[PDB]
Order: sequence, then structure tokens, then C-alpha cells
Amino acid sequence: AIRHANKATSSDEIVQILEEDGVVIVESFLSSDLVQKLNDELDPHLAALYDPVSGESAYHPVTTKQMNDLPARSQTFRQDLLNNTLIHKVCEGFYGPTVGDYWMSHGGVLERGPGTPIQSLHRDEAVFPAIHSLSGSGPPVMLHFFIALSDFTAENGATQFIPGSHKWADFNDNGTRDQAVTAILKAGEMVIFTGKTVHCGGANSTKDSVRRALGMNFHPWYVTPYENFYNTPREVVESMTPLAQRMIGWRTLHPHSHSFGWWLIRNAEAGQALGLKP
Amino acid sequence: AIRHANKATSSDEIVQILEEDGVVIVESFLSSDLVQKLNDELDPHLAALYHPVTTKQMNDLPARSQTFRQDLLNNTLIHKVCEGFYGPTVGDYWMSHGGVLERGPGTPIQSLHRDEAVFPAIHSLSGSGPPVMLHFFIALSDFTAENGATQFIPGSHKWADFNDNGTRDQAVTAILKAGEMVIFTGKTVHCGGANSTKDSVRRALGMNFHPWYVTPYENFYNTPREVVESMTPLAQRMIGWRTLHPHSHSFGWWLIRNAEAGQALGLKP
Ligand SMILES: [Fe+3]
Ligand SMILES: [Fe+3]
Repeated sequence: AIRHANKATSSDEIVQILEEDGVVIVESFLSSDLVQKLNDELDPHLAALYDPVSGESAYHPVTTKQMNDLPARSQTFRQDLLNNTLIHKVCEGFYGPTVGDYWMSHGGVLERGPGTPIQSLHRDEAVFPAIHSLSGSGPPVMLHFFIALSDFTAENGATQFIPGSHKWADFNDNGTRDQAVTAILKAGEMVIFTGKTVHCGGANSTKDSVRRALGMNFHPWYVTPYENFYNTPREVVESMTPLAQRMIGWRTLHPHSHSFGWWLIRNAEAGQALGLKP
Repeated sequence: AIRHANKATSSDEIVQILEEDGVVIVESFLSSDLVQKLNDELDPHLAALYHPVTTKQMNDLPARSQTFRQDLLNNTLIHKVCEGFYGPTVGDYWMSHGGVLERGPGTPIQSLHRDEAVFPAIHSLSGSGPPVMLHFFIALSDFTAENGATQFIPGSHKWADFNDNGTRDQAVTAILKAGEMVIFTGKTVHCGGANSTKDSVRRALGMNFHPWYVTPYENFYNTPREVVESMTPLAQRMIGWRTLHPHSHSFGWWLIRNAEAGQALGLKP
């Protein structure tokens, strides 16, 4: 009951489906070559965090991996995803008039292989109780772009959603499990959802298949990003476009409310104060 | 100067350069992907290592890095060079020390020193001494004269009096890209450079090998058994978990009850 219908569809209708249902499925979002390039850049970094041989150390049953600080690690994430026209058109439409500017809070590759337990139904914006307590009347905060780096089946745990749960008057009700619809995704096939939408990841019943995803969680300008990107090497930041630099917090935000800017250095543009080109 | 040699140069020729000069440079000995795997595996444990300090280390690598456990400890070129360096009378060898070295801005220049100085009985024999230390110095980052690339004095390994450490103008800098290696003897005069640059850390991976009869500096018995059992028997011998087979005492050395030690401690034959 999640409408995909997102190839010839305009983004304004994508924003409309996001407003009505709280979740939308974008078909054919990433080219299969883009998925292969992303998986190739991402594999070494993941393999180097998780050594299969371990002398107990932390622990052996590894049903789950995930990784962030993507801009330092992946060029294709650095350029293609952070500058993607559809992500930004949907971001501008979702935040709308009163917000104005936005930046990325969290960019992560998530992997759950065989034996992964099913998740509880929840809302990510529960991490901000002052916003969460307003329930469905609250302002837009989190926007989540979930790219499928592998097939997304009900059998390896396709993520489930409850459409319309972003409008509920009481967010202490996370709904029930018979209200959840699974999101089947094949190649790039992104799914977009709000931080107010009830959802849960599925169980990986398979003995053999690993679910892999790339989550891009965006914030309005006034909400603190989860990730700090200042240890990113300066040459990597200087290779990025100013839009992508603003996404990772190296440029000032421009809310229309406070038109003169936010996240400034001596009331001046920040990245320019620390060596980036104007 | 120092002689670069790789690609079509066979390890027999690198051993010959090592005998004549005491130092040699193997170009692009590690692939950039291998350097990337090494830096990724080493960065988290370098960050957790404990006035800002400019000198930084790590050892007990086999417990810490898979790429060192498998690729580096089993590298064919290093073992060919080891067999050629110790030669017939020795027979067997093992690694004494495996370390990551990090020196960034503010690193003072080092004195010319000859590492085998830690062994007065061998060091007193000067250039007539037996081969003891073999140092494989892999570049995990660029080595520039700007960031303090190590300097060497070619031929200083065969001098008749090791109380003479030479002087600074006899030293040749070893310029390396990431992944390039420099091999040198424990009898060769050398010194690290000063890193004047305010923004750049120089990082290296040194593997110091010994003949079978010289005690390794590193003790690897606290290494968890699961990583040791994941290693090849050659790599296990490199870290002291298997007995050596010197040509001198062919029955074996470093045994448990006159039997092979690794089998004696629960390892597979
Ligand atoms: Fe969630
Ligand atoms: Fe030295």
C-alpha cells in the first residue's frame, strides 16, 4: 500500500505523497552502475572494520555492521549522492517556506545478515523528546532517504512502514504490526520517509542473504547534526561542491527567518574563514 | 646514492644490492589497495594508544591487523630477501619486531646510530660481524625530505670500526611514495629526519627480522589463539609459535620436550 509509481513522476508529487502517507518508494533512483560503484568503494572500508578472526575481543556473532563518516570514505557518496537533484528537490519541498535551509545529520551504510532479529515499531524522531511530544502537529525535522544497495525482500527483512502514522495525534502509539506494509526494493529503488513515520526493520530469516542499505538522514538548519565532519581531510572537502560542503557543515546555513545567516564565524561565511574558496 | 630496484629486478639482485650497499629501495612493493587496507586496520588502534606528543607507535601487530597477519608476514619477496641475507649457515629466521611508526610536525632530527648497537658483542665486530638484523621499512605514507625521510650512508655496513657513525653530509635521503619499501641492515648508519611541516604525519611499518639464534624483542604468546590458528605455519614461525630448523643444529631449536612447539601447544601439525 506504498505507492512506488516514481519514474516519470515529478518531485512535487513525491513531496505530496510524503505529506499524505509519510513514505514513498522511488524506482530506478540509482543506476545499476552507480550501485556497483558504491558497493565497490564501500566494501574495503567495511571489511577493514570487521575482522572475522577475533580472540573474543568484543564479540563473535556478527549479524550487523554499519558505517558512517561516508564523505571521507566514498567519492561517489561525496559527489553523486550529496549533489543528487532529486534528494535536494524533495528536501526543499519537504522543509518548505518556514525552514529555508537544511544539512545532513547522518550518512550511513547498514548491513544485517542472516539471523537478524526483527525491530520494534518506532519513530526515529523519538531521539528529540521536545519535538516528539508534539506528535503529528510537530514541524518537519528528519527526512530519511534509504537507498537499497541490495535486493530488499520480505524474506531478508524488508523494512515495514505504517502509512499515515506521521499525522497521528499521539506518538506514544506506535501502532501495531498488522498495520505495517513491507517495502520491497530491488536495485537502487530508494524509499523516503519522515522521522514521524512508524517503521521497523525486518528479520533476516534467510540463512544466506545480507540486507544492505545507505541511509541519508537530513535535518533543518536549526537541529544539530549527529555527525561531525571536521576530521574530514581538507583536500576531500575542497574537492566537494559548496552545496555538498554545506550538507556536511563546512558552510553557513541561510534560514530565511534569520536572513543574514546561521552557523557563521564572526558573522561571516564559515568555510571561507577556514580556507575554502568563496 | 641508494638504488631503486623493482618490477623486473629479481630478489636475488635486491639481495646483491643489500650486500653491496647495505640499503636498497623496492619500488611500489605494496599495491595502493594494500596500503589502504593497512591504514584502515591500523587507524583505530593508533587513535586508542592511551603537552602534545609528536612521536607515536604501535606493535604487537599480528594481534591487531589481518593484512599484517596474512599478506605481510607471508610476502614472498621479504622471504626471498631473508633467505638470501642470512644464507646457507643460518637456515632459519624469525621476526623480532613489527611496528607502526608515526612522526608528525615537531619531530626532531635523529642521530646517526646503527641499530645493531643494542648487541655489544656483535656490534664490537664492526663490518666483519655476522648478519643479524634485517629491516623492511614499508611506507604507509609519503616519505619526503620535507616531512623527515630517513637518511642512510651507503657502504657503512662494511666499515672496520663501528665507533665511527659518519657525518651528516655522507647521508643520502630515502625518498619513498606510499607502498614503497626500503630494506637495510642493522650495521648500516641511518637517522630519521625532522618533520618541519606543520600539518603532515609521516607513517611507516617496520619489520625487523633476526636469525634463529638471536632473541626476538617482541613476545607474541599473549596473542589470542584464534588469530594464531588463522595464520599460515610460516607466519606462525615468524612470531615464535613454531620451532626453528637451523642448518647448524638440524634437529631443531626452540622445542618443547624435543618436539615441535606449536604442535605441543595445541596447534595443528
Ligand atoms: Fe528507524
Ligand atoms: Fe634506527
